[PDB]
Amino acid sequence: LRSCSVT
Amino acid sequence: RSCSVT
Amino acid sequence: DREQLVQKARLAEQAERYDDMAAAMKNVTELNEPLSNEERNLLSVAYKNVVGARRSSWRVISSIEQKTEKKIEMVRAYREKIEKELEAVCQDVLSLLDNYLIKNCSETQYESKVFYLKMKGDYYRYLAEVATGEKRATVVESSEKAYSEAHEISKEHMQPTHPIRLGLALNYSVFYYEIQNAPEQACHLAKTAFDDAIAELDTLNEDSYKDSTLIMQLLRDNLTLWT
Amino acid sequence: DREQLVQKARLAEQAERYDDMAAAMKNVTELNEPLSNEERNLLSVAYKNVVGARRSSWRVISSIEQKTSADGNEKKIEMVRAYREKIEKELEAVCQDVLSLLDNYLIKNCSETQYESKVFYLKMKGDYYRYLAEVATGEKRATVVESSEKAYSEAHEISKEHMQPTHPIRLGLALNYSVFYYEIQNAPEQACHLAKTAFDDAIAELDTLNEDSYKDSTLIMQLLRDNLTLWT
Ligand SMILES: OC(C(F)(F)F)C(F)(F)F
Ligand SMILES: OC(C(F)(F)F)C(F)(F)F
Ligand SMILES: OC(C(F)(F)F)C(F)(F)F
Repeated sequence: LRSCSVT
Repeated sequence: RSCSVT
Repeated sequence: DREQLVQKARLAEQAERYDDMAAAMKNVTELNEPLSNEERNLLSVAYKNVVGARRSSWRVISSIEQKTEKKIEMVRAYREKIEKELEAVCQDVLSLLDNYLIKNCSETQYESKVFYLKMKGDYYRYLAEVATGEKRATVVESSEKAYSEAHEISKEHMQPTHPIRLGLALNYSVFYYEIQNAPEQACHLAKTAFDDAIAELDTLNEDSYKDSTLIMQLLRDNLTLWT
Repeated sequence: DREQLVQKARLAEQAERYDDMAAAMKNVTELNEPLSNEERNLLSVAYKNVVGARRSSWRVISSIEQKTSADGNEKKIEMVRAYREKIEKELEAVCQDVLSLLDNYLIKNCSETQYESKVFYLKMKGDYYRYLAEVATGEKRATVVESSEKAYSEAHEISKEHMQPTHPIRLGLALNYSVFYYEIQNAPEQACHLAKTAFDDAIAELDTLNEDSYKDSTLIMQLLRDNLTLWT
């Protein structure tokens, strides 16, 4: 996975 | 709609 | 460097940058040599995605315009902006077809001849989708003329199970149904193509069985939709 | 007319033409009038999609470049490198446009009491400097990294003082700020501390969730937990 930002 | 070549 | 332009088109496809992919394959085409089957497919995939994005946007805006006064005139102007973009894409493809691709077919490269003439019919059909009045009648005639030329070559030289012959029948029948509003002609063309390909389905290998049955499913789905 | 530029941006979004959508909202912003909550979202959605398309392409190209470099064909290596640079130039031009709009219109026209707008726009400023840092190297990277942290830090102090912990803008700022710590600054402990504090602060006031904040806030709470689960 990767780090998630505001979607 | 009708389908054409995909 | 031809091989590098092809790599750039592959790279653009993975990056989902289809305008870049089309620019690369347009550059390959302008080298004025016959395209390999690999290059032919990259060119077709590129422009299909480029024009397809405009067709999808046009259909959204056109539905909004119908389903929806100061806002209406803005919607009509935005639709025309999209139309001008779509028409410029088709102009580039049709110029590639008439100046390089159809021209560079040898006398007996009938597969490529049908492929490119069908493509010519396709892109005039996309022009007709967004045209009205006398301008529409002109590109409708051009689309029919290209499909008809492809059809005569395909009947003479290709077997009914050939995916390009089947795909020509599919798109030509869509032209009849959606553009000419001639559902009887559309139904006859699609049914004849489906039935004539049924004969030699047992003869196909695993790969050809998949490609041909895929288009036969689309023909069948259209026929049930139309009836 | 302004109402026609905004309706054109709404049209462009429905047609998934985000370049057009950003151009329309850029024009609305340059009218030097404040943006409504909806117009603010239209502007954010447009540029997020425009810059997001380049970020997505950049990641794929960068992954292909690594495999290509190992195989050692110098012509192919140089082709992929030049294509990455082309996308990097496009991404940097998008970021500069947004940042110019933020510094010259959006942040500037915020009154002393428009805390929510100030946090939103300063968070946006930290975001687009973070996107620049993602593709920058060397001294150009340290500069945009320092500008990203300055904008996030100011946004955080305003948000802590004036906004509820479950507000989606406060939660979203904490999420993106913690991503900045982890991915850009490589400071996992700082990243985890900020995300965990914002998460618990909001959970403690879950009963304050309204029908207009529930979906947005709980989505960001889930993402904070997902990042925390990944980083630990
Ligand atoms: O296998 C034939 C096919 F393809 F189904 F038409 C048969 F007609 F024999 F069933
Ligand atoms: O919300 C708390 C936290 F911060 F997630 F640990 C608790 F675990 F207590 F729920
Ligand atoms: O769900 C976690 C818990 F359990 F609340 F600590 C997290 F901290 F990640 F939110």
